[PDB]
Amino acid sequence: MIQRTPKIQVYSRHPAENGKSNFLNCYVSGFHPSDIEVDLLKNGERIEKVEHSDLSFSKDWSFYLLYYTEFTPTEKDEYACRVNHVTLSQPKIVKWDRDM
Amino acid sequence: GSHSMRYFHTSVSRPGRGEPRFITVGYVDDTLFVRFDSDAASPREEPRAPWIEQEGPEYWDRETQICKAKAQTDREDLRTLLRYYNQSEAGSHTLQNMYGCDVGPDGRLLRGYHQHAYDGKDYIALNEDLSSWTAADTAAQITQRKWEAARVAEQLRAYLEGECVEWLRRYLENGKETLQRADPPKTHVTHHPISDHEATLRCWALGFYPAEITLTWQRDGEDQTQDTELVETRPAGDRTFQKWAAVVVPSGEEQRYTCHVQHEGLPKPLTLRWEP
Amino acid sequence: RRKWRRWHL
Ligand SMILES: [Mn+2]
Repeated sequence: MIQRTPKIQVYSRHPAENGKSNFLNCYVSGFHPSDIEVDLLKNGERIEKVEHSDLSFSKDWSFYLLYYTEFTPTEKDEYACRVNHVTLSQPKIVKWDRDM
Repeated sequence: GSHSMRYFHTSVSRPGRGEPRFITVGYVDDTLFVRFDSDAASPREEPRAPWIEQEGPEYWDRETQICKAKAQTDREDLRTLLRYYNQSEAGSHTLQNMYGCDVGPDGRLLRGYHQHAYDGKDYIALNEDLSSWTAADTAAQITQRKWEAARVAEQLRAYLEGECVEWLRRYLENGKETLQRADPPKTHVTHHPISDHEATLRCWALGFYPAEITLTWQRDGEDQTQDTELVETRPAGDRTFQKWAAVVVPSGEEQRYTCHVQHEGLPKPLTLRWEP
Repeated sequence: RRKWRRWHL
């Protein structure tokens, strides 16, 4: 059976301003099958009560999901998204970079 | 001015772990408006946009009834698909269906859709004629024979030319504040040194609706679509979308490059440059 | 709104 590994972007809802409340998003897309595990990380530690969208799919049948939570960026605090999926041999971590 | 309505459905079997997970969502354009998830405690279809909330109790009962019956049909069909492909009962499999309609500016049907996939591949699709089928393999041809004997295509055609278009038109009117408003992208170019020899110019588009957009870099008027890194359009989480396009340029040559933005919320397409 | 009818594979 043909599997497809997820694309991953992690980014902010609004432009990042230190001290200003925002949302941290992790968008996972283009994957099959649908089972997937996603965590948001603050300094390497899982943020609790992260929300997500309901499973839907694109024209080519591949799935997408948005994970998100409120956060306040600062210059020191590090944020990231950890993704696991059957196509990955270990969880993939993508760091938040405010210029992307 | 042209619009769509789509219902998406996914059933995923999970042997040893109960009945298949069933999730379905409905969209008008790129706006989510309903959802059902079989794993909620007392599952009901729930509103997700303000303009559907005014539908009365009878609307929500009928939708929920449809959602529960679709789930049970999918459950049986998953068992059927194991027979058709001579598969074991041991693994998890996926059944997807999308259906819906497109309308033009004057509200007439432009196109109808009804299509299935098994395990991420095309299974059977209603053709654009709404009267004939494309089966992807000999398994789907068994479904096709059954559906031709029961005149399913004719039944789907009546739904798609009638209720689909009529209800899409109602939603567009009740939601005209949002559904009939395009938000243009907010745009700018940033500059990111790679080395003393070159730097990345990134052209940003933020806060736009709908999702459809074109972002391109040129260099002295010539498109750069082998050197452009273009990310997938992504949800901001507040109805809008984001996108960017990036090119690596030699130091000092930044003013040869222009970014070109097309989106339906803009009067004219934009032309942007790095402005130190 | 959703279609009422549906048919087994
Ligand atoms: Mn050098």
